[PDB]
Amino acid sequence: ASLVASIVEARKKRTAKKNITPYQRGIIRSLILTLDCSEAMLEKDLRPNRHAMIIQYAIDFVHEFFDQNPISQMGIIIMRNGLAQLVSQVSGNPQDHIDALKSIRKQEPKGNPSLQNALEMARGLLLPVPAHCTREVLIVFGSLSTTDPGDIHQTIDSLVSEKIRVKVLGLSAQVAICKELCKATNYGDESFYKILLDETHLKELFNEAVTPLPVNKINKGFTLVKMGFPTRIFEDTPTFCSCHSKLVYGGYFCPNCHSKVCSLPTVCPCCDLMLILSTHLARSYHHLMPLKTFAEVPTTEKFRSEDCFSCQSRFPILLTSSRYRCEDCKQEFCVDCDVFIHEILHNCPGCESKPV
Amino acid sequence: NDERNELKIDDLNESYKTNYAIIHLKRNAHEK
Amino acid sequence: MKFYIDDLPVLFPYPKIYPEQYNYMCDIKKTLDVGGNSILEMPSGTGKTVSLLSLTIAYQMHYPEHRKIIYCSRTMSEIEKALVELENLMDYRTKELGYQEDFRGLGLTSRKNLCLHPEVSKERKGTVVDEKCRRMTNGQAKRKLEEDPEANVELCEYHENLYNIEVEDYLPKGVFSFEKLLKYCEEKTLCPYFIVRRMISLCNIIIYSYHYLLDPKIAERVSNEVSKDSIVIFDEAHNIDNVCIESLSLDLTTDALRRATRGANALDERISEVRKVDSQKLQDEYEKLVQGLHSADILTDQEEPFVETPVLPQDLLTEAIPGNIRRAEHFVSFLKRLIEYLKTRMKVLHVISETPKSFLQHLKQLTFIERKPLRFCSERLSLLVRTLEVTEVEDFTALKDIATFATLISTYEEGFLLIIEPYEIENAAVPNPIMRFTCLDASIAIKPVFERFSSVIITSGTISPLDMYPRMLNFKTVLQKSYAMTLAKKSFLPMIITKGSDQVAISSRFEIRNDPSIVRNYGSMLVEFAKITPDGMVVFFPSYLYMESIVSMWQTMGILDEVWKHKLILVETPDAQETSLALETYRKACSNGRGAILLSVARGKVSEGIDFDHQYGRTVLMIGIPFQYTESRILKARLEFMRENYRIRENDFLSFDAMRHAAQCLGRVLRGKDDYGVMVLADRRFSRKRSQLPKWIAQGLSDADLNLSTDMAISNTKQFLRTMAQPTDPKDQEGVSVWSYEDLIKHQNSRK
Ligand code: SF4
Ligand SMILES: [Zn+2]
Ligand SMILES: [Zn+2]
Ligand SMILES: [Zn+2]
Ligand SMILES: [Zn+2]
Repeated sequence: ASLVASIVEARKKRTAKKNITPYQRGIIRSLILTLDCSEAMLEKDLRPNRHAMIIQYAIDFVHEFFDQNPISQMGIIIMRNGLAQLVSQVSGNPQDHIDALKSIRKQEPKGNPSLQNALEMARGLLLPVPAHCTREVLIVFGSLSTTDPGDIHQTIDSLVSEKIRVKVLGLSAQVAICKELCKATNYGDESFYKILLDETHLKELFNEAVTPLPVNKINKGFTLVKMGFPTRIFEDTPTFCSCHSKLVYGGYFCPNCHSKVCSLPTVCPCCDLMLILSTHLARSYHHLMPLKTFAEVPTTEKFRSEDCFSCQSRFPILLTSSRYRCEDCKQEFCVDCDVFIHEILHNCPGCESKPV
Repeated sequence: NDERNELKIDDLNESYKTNYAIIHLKRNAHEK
Repeated sequence: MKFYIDDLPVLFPYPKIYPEQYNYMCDIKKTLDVGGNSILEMPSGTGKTVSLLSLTIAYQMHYPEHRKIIYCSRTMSEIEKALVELENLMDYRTKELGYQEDFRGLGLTSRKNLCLHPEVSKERKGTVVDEKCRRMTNGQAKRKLEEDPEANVELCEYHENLYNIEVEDYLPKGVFSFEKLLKYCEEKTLCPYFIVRRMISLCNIIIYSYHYLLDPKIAERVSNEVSKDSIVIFDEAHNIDNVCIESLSLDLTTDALRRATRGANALDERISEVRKVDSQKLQDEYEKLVQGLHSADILTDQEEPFVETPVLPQDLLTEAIPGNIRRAEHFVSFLKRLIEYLKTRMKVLHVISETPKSFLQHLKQLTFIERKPLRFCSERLSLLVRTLEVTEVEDFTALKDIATFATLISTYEEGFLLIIEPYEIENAAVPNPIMRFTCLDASIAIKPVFERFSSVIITSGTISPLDMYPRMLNFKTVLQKSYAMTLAKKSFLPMIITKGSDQVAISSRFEIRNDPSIVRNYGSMLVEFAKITPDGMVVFFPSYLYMESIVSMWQTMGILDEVWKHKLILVETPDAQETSLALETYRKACSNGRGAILLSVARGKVSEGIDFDHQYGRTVLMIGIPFQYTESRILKARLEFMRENYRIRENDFLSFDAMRHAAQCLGRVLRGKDDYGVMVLADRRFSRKRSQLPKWIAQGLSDADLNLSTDMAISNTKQFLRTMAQPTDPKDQEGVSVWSYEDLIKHQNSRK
C-alpha cells in the first residue's frame, strides 16, 4: 500500500501536468531581480538567516537563468536604508552579476524597504530596452510593511502603461499592495504572487521563474530582430579585445565590422549588433515545441515489452503498470525516462526512430 | 463607481480566465 | 444565476452561490408564506444582504399580493451599503428580464444628511438644521411673502421647485442611493429630504434606521404612510434593545432646568407682548381648544409640531384639554411651577429611585398638578408656540425637554423608573445633581411594531443565544435557527489568551487598570502581533476611558515608539468627523502597504457598522471583555426588572450583554470565504464563554485554543497566516463550499 500511496499521489501530481498546450512565450527576456535587505531579513526562520539563504539561492538562480536564457539580460537591485541601490547594470555577462552578488553577501542588511524606490529604479533600467524584449521584474520581499516617498498606486499605473511584468516572492504573508501589483500588472492574473512555506518550496519557486512567461493574446509586439553569427578565429599572437581593451589570445570576429569580441553572447562594441551562436537559439526551441507528456497504461491491457525502450530498464512486474506510453508513437517508457525525457531531453526517441 | 466595486463580493464572481495565445509552428525548409 | 424555489423564481446577481445562502433563502421563503416572526443567524462571511434583497425582491414581484418591503438597519452607513447592493441586484434583473420593471427604492435619514442648502448644510448640529429648514418650509414665509412681497423672509428654492412637478415624477423609476440621490437632485435644484419623505407610500422597498421605527418622536410621521402588510426585516438587530430603551429615556441636569426658567419667563413676556397688540390669535386658538380639537386637526400637514410626541401613538389621550391649561397664561403658570418642583427635587443628598406613581403623588401633594393635565403638556405647548409667532425659538428650545419629561412620566407607570443622583460624576469637586428617567422594559417601544406588522424577520451576524431575545422582547417566532458555514479550509483562527508570555494572568478589570504588569503584558501582545500582522489591525477596548488610561501608560513606557516603526497608529476620538478622517487614513494606509493599527472601543461608533473586509482587517485584538460599568444605577435597575419579570439572572444577562458586543466586533472582518483573519480574545474570563459565542465562531474555536499564552498565540498565528497564503485548490471548493448552477440543481434533486 505504501508504494500504491506514492502512485495515487503521483497521479494527483500528474493531474496538473496533463493540461499542457504550446502557449506562446517570450524567449527574449530582460529581467530585473530585486532583493530585500532590511531589518526584517535578519530573522532566523531561514537558516542561518534570510539574507544569507536568499543570496545563496540568488547565485544559483543566476547560473540557471543564463543557462536556459542565453540571449537575455539581467539587472540586480537591492533595498537598503529605505533606498534602492544598484549593484549590477543590465548585461549579458553571468560572471559580472555573480561577482556583484558575492560582494553584497558581506554587508549586513539594515534599514527599511521601499517598493516605490525599487520599482522606480527598475522602471528606469528597462526604459532603454527594445520593444521586442519582455520586461520583467522579480522581487524577493520579506518585510510586512513598505515605506515609500510617494504614491505607490501611481507607480503601479505607470508600470502597466510600460507593459512591465512583476513577480513577487514573499516570505511570511500576503501584502495587499503586492497582490494588487502582481494582479494589475499581469492582466488580472493572480498566480504571479507566490508565498513560500518552507526552504524546499523556495528552491522550486526560484526554478519556476527561469522559464519564460506566456504572453497575452492582446499584447502583440511581433517583429524581426537583426542578428549575426560570427566565425571563431584562432590567432598566433594575443590582440586587444574590443570589449575590455585587454590582450587576449583569440576572439570571435563580427561579420559586419570584423571587430573581435572576447565571449558571446554580447552586443558588438562597434556596430551594436547582437552576436549569438546557433547553439544559443537551440537552447530555447523546447519552449516552442514542448514534448507531450506521457500517460500511464492501465494494467488491464497487455504490455508490449518487458524492457524499457530508451534505457533498457526491465519493467518491474510486481498492481499498477509502471509503464508510460507516447501518444505520437505509442512506445512504452519507464518512470525514470519520463523524468529525464521532460527535464533533461525534450525529444521522444520513439518518434524520431519511426520512419515516414 | 469605485464604491460599487468594493461592495461587490469578488469570490462569487466568475473565476479569472487566462487569455494567453496559442501558436502552431509549421516546419519546412530548403536543403543545404 | 436564476434558480427556482417551490413556486418562486429568484434571480441571484452572481454566477455562484454558497450552500448557506440557498438554505437561508429557503427558510426565509417558508416564513413569509407561513406568516409570523423568525430569528435567523447567518455568518458574516457569507453574503447576507444580497441574499435578503434577491429573495424578497423576487417575492414582491412574483406573488399577486405584491407586498412591500421594509428594511431596518442600525446606522446610516448601513443604509448606503444596502442601497448599493440593491442597485447591483436590480441592474442584474434589468439585464436578464430585458426591461426595467416598475420599482422604486429610497433610503431615509435626517435633513443634516440630505440638506443641499449652501447656508443650512454648514451646521454642526442636527437640531439647528431642522429649525432652519422648518422656518423656510413651515409656510409662514410663503404666506407672509404672498401678502407683502417686500418681506425680507427668504425661501428654499429646492423646496419651492418641488411644487412645480407632481409627487409621482420627483424621481425616475429605479433605485436611488444617497450618493446617486444627491447628484440627481443637485442637477435639478430639489430637496432630497422632502422628495424621499413624500414618496414613501410609492416605494416598493424602503430602508431606514431603527430610530425611524421605534422612536415615537420621528416614527409616527413615517409610520403613518407605510403599508400594514409590508415585509419587515431587522438586519443586524443584535443591539435592538439599546435603541428601544433609549427611545423612552431622558436625562435632566441642573443647567437644563436653569435654562428652562429663562425660556418660561421669555414665553410669558412674549405672551404679554402679543396680548397687547394681537389678541385675536389667542382667542381663535382658545375657541378650537374648547371645541376639543388637537394638534393633528389644527396643524397643517406642511408644518410639524414644535414638541415631538414622546409617547407611542396608542397611549395618547383622545379627550379634550382638561381646561386648566386651556389658556396661555394659565398654562405658563402651570409650566412655571412644574419647573420649580423639578428644581427643588434636585437638592437631594443620596440616590433616590421611585416609580412614576410615587413621583406623581408627591407632585400632587407639594403642588396641585394632576396627572391628566401633565399628559397634555407636550401637546399644549406645540399649539401655544405655533400661535405665538416664535420665528426665533432659541430661548424656548430648553422647554422642549421639560415638556418631554412631563408627557413621559404622566403616561407610563410600569417598566419605568426615576433616578436622582447627587453626583453625575463621582470624581467632582462640586456635586452635580442629575435626574434620569430610564425605561426598564425593552418591549414597550417594540410592542406596536410586532402587532402592526404580521411578518417580521430578525437577522444578524452574531445574534446568539436566540432563545433570550424572545424572552427579553415579548414576541414568538415560528422558527429560530443558526447556520454554520461549510468552509472547505479553515479561513479564520479564533483564539483565547488567558496569560502573557510570562504566564501571568491578564484581565481588563477596571479596578486594576493601573497595573504595571497587566499594562505591559497587554502592550507586549500588541507589539508582537503588529510584527506579524501584514496590513491591518483593529484593537477594541472595553471602554473609551480604559483606552485613554492604558494608551497613556504605553506612551510613557515606550511601547508606542516600537509600534510606530511597523504601522501607523490611528485612534478613535469622541468627535465623529475626526474619527471618520481616521478611518479614511487607516484604509488608505492599509491599501498602500504602509500598514496601520486602529484602536477603537467595542461599544463605540466604529463597531456599529464599519467593516474591515480583507485588507482593512486581518487580525482582531479584543483587549478584555467589554463589560458594562456594573456600578451604574441605570444598569442595576434594569437588571432588577429583568430578574423579577423575565426570570433572567443578573450574571447571565451581564455576560450575554458583554459577549453580544465582543462577537459584534468579530464578525466585521470576513467578507466572503476568500477572506481570512485571526481573532484573539485577550482575557482570562473568555476561557469559559465559548458556549456563549456564535455557533459559527464557536465551531472554529478549538479546545486547545481555549487558554493560550502570548508566545504560543504568535506561533499559531504565524503558522496560520503562512497556510492561508497558498493558492487554494479549486477542486477543494468546486461543490462543497461554492455552488454553480448545475450543483444547485443537484442539491434540489437530492433534497426532493
Ligand atoms: S428644504 Fe431641503 S435643502 Fe431646503 S433647508 Fe430644508 S432640508 Fe435643506
Ligand atoms: Zn574583452
Ligand atoms: Zn560588429
Ligand atoms: Zn527507461
Ligand atoms: Zn513518441
